[PDB]
Amino acid sequence: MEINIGIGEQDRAAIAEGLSRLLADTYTLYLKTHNFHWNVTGPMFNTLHLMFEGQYTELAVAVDDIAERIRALGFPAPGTYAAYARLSSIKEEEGVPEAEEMIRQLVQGQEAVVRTARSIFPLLDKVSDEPTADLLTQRMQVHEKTAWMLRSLLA
Amino acid sequence: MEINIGIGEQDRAAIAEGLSRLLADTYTLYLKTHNFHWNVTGPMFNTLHLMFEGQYTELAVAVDDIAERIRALGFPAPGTYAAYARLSSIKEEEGVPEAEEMIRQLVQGQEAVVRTARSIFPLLDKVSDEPTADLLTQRMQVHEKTAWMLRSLLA
Amino acid sequence: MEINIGIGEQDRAAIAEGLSRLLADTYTLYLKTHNFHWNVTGPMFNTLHLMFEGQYTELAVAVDDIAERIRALGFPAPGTYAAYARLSSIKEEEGVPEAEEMIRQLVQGQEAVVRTARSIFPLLDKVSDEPTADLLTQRMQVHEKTAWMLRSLLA
Amino acid sequence: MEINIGIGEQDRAAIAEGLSRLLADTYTLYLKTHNFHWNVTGPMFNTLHLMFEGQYTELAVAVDDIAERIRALGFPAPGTYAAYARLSSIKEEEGVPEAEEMIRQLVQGQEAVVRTARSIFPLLDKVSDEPTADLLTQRMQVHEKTAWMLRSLLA
Amino acid sequence: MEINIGIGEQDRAAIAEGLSRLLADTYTLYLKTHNFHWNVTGPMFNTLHLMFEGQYTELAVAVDDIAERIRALGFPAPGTYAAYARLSSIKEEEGVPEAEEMIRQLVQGQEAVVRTARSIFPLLDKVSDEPTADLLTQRMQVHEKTAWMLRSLLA
Amino acid sequence: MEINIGIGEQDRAAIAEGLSRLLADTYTLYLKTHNFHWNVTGPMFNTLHLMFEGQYTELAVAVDDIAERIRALGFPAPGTYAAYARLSSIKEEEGVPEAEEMIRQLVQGQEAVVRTARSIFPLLDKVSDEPTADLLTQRMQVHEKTAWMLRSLLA
Amino acid sequence: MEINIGIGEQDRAAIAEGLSRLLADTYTLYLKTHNFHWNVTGPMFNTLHLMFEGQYTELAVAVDDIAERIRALGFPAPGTYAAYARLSSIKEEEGVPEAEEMIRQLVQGQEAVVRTARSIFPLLDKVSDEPTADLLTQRMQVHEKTAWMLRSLLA
Amino acid sequence: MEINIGIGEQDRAAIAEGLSRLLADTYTLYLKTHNFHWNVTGPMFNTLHLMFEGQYTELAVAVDDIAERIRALGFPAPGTYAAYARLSSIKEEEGVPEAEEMIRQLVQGQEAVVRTARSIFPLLDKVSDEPTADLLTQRMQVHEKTAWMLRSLLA
Amino acid sequence: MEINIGIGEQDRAAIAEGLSRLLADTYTLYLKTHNFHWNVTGPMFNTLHLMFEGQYTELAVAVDDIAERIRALGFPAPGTYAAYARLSSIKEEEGVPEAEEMIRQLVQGQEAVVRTARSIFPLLDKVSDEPTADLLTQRMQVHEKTAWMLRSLLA
Amino acid sequence: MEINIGIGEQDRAAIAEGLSRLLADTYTLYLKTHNFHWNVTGPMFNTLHLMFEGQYTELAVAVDDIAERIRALGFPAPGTYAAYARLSSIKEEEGVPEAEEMIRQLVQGQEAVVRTARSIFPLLDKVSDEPTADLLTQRMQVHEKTAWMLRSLLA
Amino acid sequence: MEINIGIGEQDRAAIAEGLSRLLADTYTLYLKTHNFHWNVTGPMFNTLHLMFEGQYTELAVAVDDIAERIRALGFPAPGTYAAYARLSSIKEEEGVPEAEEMIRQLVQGQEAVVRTARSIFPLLDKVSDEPTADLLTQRMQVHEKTAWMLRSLLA
Amino acid sequence: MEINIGIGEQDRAAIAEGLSRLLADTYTLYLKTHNFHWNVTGPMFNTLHLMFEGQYTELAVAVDDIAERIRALGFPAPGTYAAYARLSSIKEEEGVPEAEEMIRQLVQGQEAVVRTARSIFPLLDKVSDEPTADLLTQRMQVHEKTAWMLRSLLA
Repeated sequence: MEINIGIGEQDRAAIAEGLSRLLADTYTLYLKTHNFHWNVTGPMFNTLHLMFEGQYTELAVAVDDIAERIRALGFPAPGTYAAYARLSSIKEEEGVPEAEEMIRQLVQGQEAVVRTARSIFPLLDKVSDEPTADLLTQRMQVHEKTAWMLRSLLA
Repeated sequence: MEINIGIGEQDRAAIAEGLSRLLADTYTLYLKTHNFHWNVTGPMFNTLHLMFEGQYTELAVAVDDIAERIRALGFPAPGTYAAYARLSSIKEEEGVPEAEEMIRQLVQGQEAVVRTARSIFPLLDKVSDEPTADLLTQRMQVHEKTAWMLRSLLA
Repeated sequence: MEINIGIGEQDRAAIAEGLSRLLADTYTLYLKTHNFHWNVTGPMFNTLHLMFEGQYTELAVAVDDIAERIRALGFPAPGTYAAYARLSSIKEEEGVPEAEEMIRQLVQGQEAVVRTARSIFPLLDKVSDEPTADLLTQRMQVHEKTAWMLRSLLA
Repeated sequence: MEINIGIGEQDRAAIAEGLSRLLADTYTLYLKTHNFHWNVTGPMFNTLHLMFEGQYTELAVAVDDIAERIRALGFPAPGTYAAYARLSSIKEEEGVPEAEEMIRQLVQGQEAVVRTARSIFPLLDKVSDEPTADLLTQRMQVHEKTAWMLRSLLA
Repeated sequence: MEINIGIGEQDRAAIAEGLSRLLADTYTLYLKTHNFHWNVTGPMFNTLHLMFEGQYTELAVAVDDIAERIRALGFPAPGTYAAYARLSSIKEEEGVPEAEEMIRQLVQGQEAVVRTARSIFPLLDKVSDEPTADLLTQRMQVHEKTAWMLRSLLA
Repeated sequence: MEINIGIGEQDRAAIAEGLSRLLADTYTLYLKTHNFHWNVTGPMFNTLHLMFEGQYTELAVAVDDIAERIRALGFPAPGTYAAYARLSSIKEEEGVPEAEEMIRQLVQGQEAVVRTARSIFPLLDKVSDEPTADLLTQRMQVHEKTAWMLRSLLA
Repeated sequence: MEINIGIGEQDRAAIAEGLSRLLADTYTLYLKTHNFHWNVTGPMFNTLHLMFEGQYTELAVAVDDIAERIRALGFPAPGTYAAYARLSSIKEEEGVPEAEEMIRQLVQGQEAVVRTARSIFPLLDKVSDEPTADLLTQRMQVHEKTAWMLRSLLA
Repeated sequence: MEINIGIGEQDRAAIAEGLSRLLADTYTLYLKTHNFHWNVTGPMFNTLHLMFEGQYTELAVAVDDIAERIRALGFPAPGTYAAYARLSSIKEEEGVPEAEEMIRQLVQGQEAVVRTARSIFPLLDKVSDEPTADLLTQRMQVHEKTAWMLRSLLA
Repeated sequence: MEINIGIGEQDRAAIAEGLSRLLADTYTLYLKTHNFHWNVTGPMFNTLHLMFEGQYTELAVAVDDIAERIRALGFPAPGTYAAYARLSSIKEEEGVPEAEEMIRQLVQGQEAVVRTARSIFPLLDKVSDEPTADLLTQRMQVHEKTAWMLRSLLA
Repeated sequence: MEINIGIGEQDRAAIAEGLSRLLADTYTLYLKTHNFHWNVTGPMFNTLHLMFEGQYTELAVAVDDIAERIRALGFPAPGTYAAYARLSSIKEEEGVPEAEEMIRQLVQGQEAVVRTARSIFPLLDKVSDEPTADLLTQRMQVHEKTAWMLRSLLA
Repeated sequence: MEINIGIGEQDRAAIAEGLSRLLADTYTLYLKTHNFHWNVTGPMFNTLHLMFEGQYTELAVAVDDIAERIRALGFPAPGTYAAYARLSSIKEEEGVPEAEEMIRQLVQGQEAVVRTARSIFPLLDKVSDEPTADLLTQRMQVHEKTAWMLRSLLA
Repeated sequence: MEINIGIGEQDRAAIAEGLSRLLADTYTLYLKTHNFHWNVTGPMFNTLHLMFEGQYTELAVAVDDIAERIRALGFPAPGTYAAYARLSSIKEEEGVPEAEEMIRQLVQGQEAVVRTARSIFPLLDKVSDEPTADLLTQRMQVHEKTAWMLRSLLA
């Protein structure tokens, strides 16, 4: 069946490309936070184990919201290590850093996701894709809130 | 008591007219989804019975949200067979189609509501009615997602 | 697959014809109660807004219960504006009446549906259909309770 | 301690005999549906595994209800293989049918239970035992609804 | 506002009279059960304390269901020590019986309400009050089940 | 087994006598409030029906708490229409008054229970019984709050 | 840590300034609604006590959402009587008005917050801060709906 | 599809054979427990009625666990009166024992299922089937706990 | 309607005057704790953010309990910035102090509320008001527990 | 940080010393009840196993409430076998008594805790500590209710 | 702090190496199950979307249980694309297979993970690590159940 | 009644002796953790107060599982300060250690319970008591997981 939601094929494919990067960054942050949750140590273990659990639990939902938006625009949602590594703008971390470096990286992750989100809006201004704009707007709100809480731990 | 929400009377009347149409399309789709939930048969009875239940349940909430916005703008919400049939752009189905054709009509229902939502946006760009704009955007998001799920059944 | 529930096909069609009138009446009362919920104003707004919401919530379920009984007898459940307008004995209200008149029209609604339920018990006395009789009895119980609560407001 | 619930020893013993058969048929249908739940296969596995789960879960509650009604009349509830075999009018399936055949057997089982229920009403239209009559009506309504949904799968 | 439910004044008044006696018996049983809940002692304290709690908590809900049927019929529901003492057929226990005598009196209290409900049916066999008939049926069901669990303890 | 809770037997019998009068007054208000819930009419039906429901639901818990203190003191809790009529200081309403009169009677009822509770403190100053004193205090708190809400309706 | 969320310091500070005024108006409406909840009397006590409870409960959540947006932007959230009095545009009520005047002031309060939200959009017109714009939009949605329900009581 | 879980076809069938005797004993215990729940009488009625309910409720879930493991092993789960009467080692009981006898038989029932579970372990010590060994362990745990509770009643 | 709860008008006005200061202190501590929740930073952000949330959430319930006690005494509850600034003994914090200093101030706030509560008991000793005494006792219990938890952080 | 709750240090130490003895008696009673829970046998096993579970579950919360008041008073709460053996006035049972003797010991233990609580009131009359007095009063209420329930079993 | 759990460091690092491959396999099957949930199409969309959702949601919890057993053994848990790509015996799928092939790959996945788990039992035999043994037994049980449900769709 | 569960008297008594040691260490760790919950102070008060609460809460369910295993084996469960002091290997702490020392001591406690569990495996692998073996395995999993979380704070 045809897709007649008021956005053309070329435009939907361009939007699904931007959301593919958003999905990649969000998944990479998800896995990193999940990593730090398991591996953080030190006097802040109890509070960071719990904080990081709240964050990756939220990001597991966020990846679903973004993948389902791509599917609604008529495109397959990427979902492999290789696809995400190619699309992610987020530097992975292969070691076990100190808790304060874990905080600092999670802050930069949040702001990396915000950067990818903002990069997509210019595309949307020419088109009218109002649902996608609102998904970006919600992801931005969540990540900027999480950044304040994470960096507060460092002031 | 006068209404001072930052939008004048003529303009609030025009937005309510547009949302009256949205309300009529959403109600007409609700009743058709409800109709197909009762009447669908075949090997996909169970899966479509359940699927259309989730959709008409969602749409019953949506008709309240659209009608409450009309009231917040200062106008009565339409609510009769005669008013919805006059205002609706959705084609009614008086018979009992095959399951696949039920699916196909409900895809075009989703897209018909999105088209009605898109037609109201020029009016909000000339004024500023940000709450109504967000309402339209949430409806488009729901309908576009439901359209992907429905037509995936037809691949 | 044939139907062997101890009621013949033309006898089940007769029961379904009456249930289709009960359904059309129940669904017209649903949408009118829903209408009045949105549209009532005045000093009784809070209490009536809430009272009508409880009623139309109950009636969205009753609509399903009646429709599924039609399907259990082996006939399609009607589900369109034209079908309900044809089969309904409840006259719609196309405008916005004062709250006391809304109350009055809904009392008479309740008593209308009780009449239609009662119009079916002759048929069931000839044809033994004890589940359908229980359904009619439950609808009468609810509509009579509701008429008491409604008319208590006018005493 | 004596029993004075308005129904004499002889009649309670009769109604109890009917319910003993209703119980045996409901329990036989219970185990058959449970069987088919575990054992069904093919591309409708997800649907039928779930549908038959809901039915056997309901039927577990039904056997309790029926057994307690027998205890209220003042007689023991049958509850052994030998007693259910002898009292049952539903034949069990000792092998593993194909999915469509499982459906057909379950439809027929619903109808067998409905038949056993009617067989009890005459015993009641002579006496006055309105609680037992309501129990049969409820069982009849559940099994006829289930019959519709099961047979809808074979259209 | 006139009451138009298909029963009409003097019939409704007779049924209300019947239901008033059922309410008085039910409230009288509710209080006696409450009383025995507080006051029972001996090695069966815990199980009877809890069992009579289940019963009076149920009866508290039943007095509401009965009262509201009197009101849907259009008559005031009785609610004083004098109205109930006049209308009730249960003998009140002003002292503190042994546990086995409490059980025995509660059994007879159940059969007292069934007996009062049976008294009322003939008058429905004339009028076609199906909701009231269904209320009487549910109360007979509960008291008959409760009689079995109570007298089981004496065996 | 003997009772050794720091209060002699005739002193516990005097406290229990005072609490029996409190139970009788609270039960009488329970049933009067319950009566008025069923029977109130007028434009305040919905709000008084609901307000009186909250009150009798709370009072049903109160009668259990008071009865159980009598039992903890080693004396039986009264629980018959005759004992409560002998013990209570509140008068029942045998008719159906207007809603404003219903409100006024319930105000005076709360204030009557407060007085009965006050009347027991001189005893408790002679006899140390801190749990009972806290029970009286809690009932005084509830009835004074409830008096405020009721009498606000009359301002 | 630096804050890199795609908005510069001086724009973040100007936006936090506007949100501080929104927070002040929202907290002042919170306390006013809370006050009226406690203090309202007359025949509408029950429905207005409840309605204002719903509003102040919602506003308590809203002040957290607004304050946390100011924090996410990197500035302190104001939280004292003096700071809110300085920034607020709502006129406080030091007495206890009649119920209808309470409703009227709460309508004007809703319209006051909406007005303050609007005054911030031209500054998000220069810098792109979509999360803040969606917050304002949600607050406008809530207050325009609440104004409808409040005004309706005065019709 | 090939079943490739590291157990050979003949070994799985011998495991399934063992599990099938377990299922038969559990199901026979389930129905005997259910039966005794319905039929026990005397002073211990409430405590045993409830005790056996918790037991049969647990057993209803165990039969599902056993059956699903047989299917995980690639074999049909048995599900008839005949297949269970043949595989079960549990003396069925066709009358109504005194409560002490009922408790005794249920104790032997527990130990019988334990004996059957132990009889499968030699087979398990020659084949790597750790999940099946875990299922036997959990069943042995439940039945030995239940044995203690039931025989404590006879101390 | 006249208030007859056993306390004269001027004696109630004096109790209400003391509870009005307790309310202003409790409310000022509410806003300060809320303020500190939003604005605290450093390595104890997560733990203090959460702890202060639990506190301001509790205090919001407390201000309702105190304000309802004033209404039960027959006087209006204060509820403005100017009333609370006038009646409060707790000074507000207009800046953003260090985490340690926030903790210290909240310890001192708890202790200030205990002194205001304590200050009211001499009036209650002259005027019997046991409910108010219980209210003050409960606030003292909570603030003393909270003070332990806060000052433990500084050991 | 200093403690200023209006009680001097040696006076708090005296209250804490009383509460430490209450804690030790509550904990000793907790473990004894827990032990009897596990070990009781005979025809009352089901009812006493459950009753004792209710009791030890309540006492576990009590030991927390008592310990936290000691901490609010500024002193360490005891918690070792040696500390409780020293401070406790309740003797432990090293064996396994007959059920009737378990009930007796638990009655005695309830009354033992009441006595320990009573004994702290002279101190509280000389130094004002209203929270602790309330705690003692609640403990006395709970243990007096429990002693009624327990000793009713021995009548 | 040193680790003294009865398992030397050499043996712990070897169990950790095994558990890391299990984690990498469990994670890869997690993301692949997640990927197919978003991307499956055709007439089995509803049933598979849901069935896969249930699978990856379970798998998300399994990766936590596994990573945390690694931590309890005292080693870091891998958590990056490179580490899982390196350790994973599960084969990536970079495109969009037909529904039947998705089912096929997921059966393979379940079996691969059972393979990795079985591979580790030698170490736990040599050692005694009963907690890790129980984790592998639980994963094998889950994945063998899932393979049954998946492959049943293809029968 | 005899005990026949596949293990002889002498063998079970030996298992009950080792589980008595396990119950004593587990109860001793429970009280010690509970003590440290009340008594810990310093900047980690909040996280340790909460972490120790989750642990003592878990252990309270453990001692029930161990005591009931002993009962199922046919032996009385030990339950006194002297019994546990005799059988326990945990060193009791009579002081109030600094927070870091409390953590260290609870680590050692976890490891101590593991030791007692391991010591039981040689027995029972001479018998075949798999329920007991699985009980030991569950406790080892919890204590080893908890030991990781505790020692992470000391890193």
